[PDB]
Amino acid sequence: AKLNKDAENVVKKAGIDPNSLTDDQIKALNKMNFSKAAKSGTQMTYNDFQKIADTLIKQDGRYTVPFFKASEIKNMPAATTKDAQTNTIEPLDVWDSWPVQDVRTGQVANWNGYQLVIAMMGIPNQNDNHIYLLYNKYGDNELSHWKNVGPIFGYNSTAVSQEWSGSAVLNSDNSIQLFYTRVDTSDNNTNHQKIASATLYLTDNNGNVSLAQVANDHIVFEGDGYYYQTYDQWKATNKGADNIAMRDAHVIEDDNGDRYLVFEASTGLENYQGEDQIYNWLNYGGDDAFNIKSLFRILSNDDIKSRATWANAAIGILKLNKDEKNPKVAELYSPLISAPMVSDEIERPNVVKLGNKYYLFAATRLNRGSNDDAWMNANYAVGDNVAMVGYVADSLTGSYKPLNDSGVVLTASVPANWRTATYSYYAVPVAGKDDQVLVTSYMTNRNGVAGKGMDSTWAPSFLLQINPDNTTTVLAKMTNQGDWIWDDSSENLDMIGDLDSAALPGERDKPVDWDLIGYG
Ligand SMILES: OC[C@H]1O[C@](O)(CO)[C@@H](O)[C@@H]1O
Ligand SMILES: [Ca+2]
Ligand SMILES: [Ca+2]
Repeated sequence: AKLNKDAENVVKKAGIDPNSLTDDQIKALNKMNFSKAAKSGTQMTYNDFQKIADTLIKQDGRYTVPFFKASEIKNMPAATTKDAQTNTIEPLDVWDSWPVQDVRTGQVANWNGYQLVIAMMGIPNQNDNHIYLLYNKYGDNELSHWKNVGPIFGYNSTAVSQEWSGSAVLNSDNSIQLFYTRVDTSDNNTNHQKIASATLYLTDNNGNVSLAQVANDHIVFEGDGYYYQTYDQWKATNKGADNIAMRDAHVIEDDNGDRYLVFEASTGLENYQGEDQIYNWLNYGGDDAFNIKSLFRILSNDDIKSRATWANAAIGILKLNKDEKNPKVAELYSPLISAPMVSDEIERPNVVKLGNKYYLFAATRLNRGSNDDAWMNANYAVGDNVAMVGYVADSLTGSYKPLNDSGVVLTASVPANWRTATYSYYAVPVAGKDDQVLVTSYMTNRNGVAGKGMDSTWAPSFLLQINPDNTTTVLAKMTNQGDWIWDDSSENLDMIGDLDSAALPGERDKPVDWDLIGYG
């Protein structure tokens, strides 16, 4: 019935009369740990997440993904191809994709006059998660000119061993070092994820690129238990509320010759998920009134309490050894970003060097966050809850600080079941500029949610201005679908839509897809 002095201090700083509190509220407040020491890097706080959501709800043009003219959007021809699992030619969903990049600068690599992209594809509504190599003439702006070489790990594949996202760069001899996620589903169909690497040797014969050989395929890392959550840790306590993530490895080398992977994971025992996290003041990150209001809200609702108990998404970093073609872990670090209490999924981490700063971007679905009100309000306002977040550091393993106050960079602008819905935003540098990136993404959500034969395809790309004061601004500068290389000739202002033209006829009267957007 009686507050400790720390708790009475914050209550009073908050303008709350201590007498107004219940016995349960006092008990909650007396458990609060007020230590301000950071454990797993810079945190996305409960306050940050709330602000990201508020920004999405405001639909402010500085951050909204631009409207795309829905009438211009088409399936990717190269996504009609021989399927890795059925061995039959099918119209596939294509989603997460990444270009072969220069390991230092991030620029889309020119390989013998070609640009190369690696992409997740599969038959809508099947478990069919494999990666395919794609190519086009360097600088070419036509979606339909892209060509599918085929599944990197071959035909006769199955759902028992899958490939999820990662990254790709050129080695010294112009072979390709692929980083990807090896997913083994033999332990009761669980998505046992592992960061893996292999070397791709290609050949160039009369306008066609072929995959000659996949060499050195091996597991690089799958978690240590202290910095990053292991499969065994997740399996031990999972009753269905805990996410598992060890994926989306992004390779980057700095000017000291050190090569690193920046990847998606969860924290380990360094700062682990648990109900205790609801009682760490550091996680809240607002003023006293906000923090107290937030604590009571979390404890008032079983689903928010549960999400908070299980949330501990991390963007990890490790240093590799020197061996380009057979990378192994040389050193592990604490997470660059973590979201204990706040979110259990932050995806596709990406580092772009611009000038002498390192910009760390990532995609996230706010409905993987603990604050149900915030993301259910996002859904109600826009029909979706996706975002790109961003941070910036002066060195690769340095302290990352959020952009635009809260870390918000892009916010959803259309309902998740529309043709022009986007996700898996991936920023790529622009030749000759240190203050813009080109944002790529996949368009149309998977598995036919936008209707008959509306496959996931490549979005038109758009420019994002990076300002020197750790802010960003979306530009009204757009390409054709599937353009990875911005230049003067790449602009197609005809692809720009507005509120009205972002929908195909009928889409406005279409029912909500609730499994897609979530509901607390
Ligand atoms: O399909 C799995 C892939 O999709 C993502 O969740 C984003 O769409 C990535 O984190 C992962 O590599
Ligand atoms: Ca978790
Ligand atoms: Ca282009």
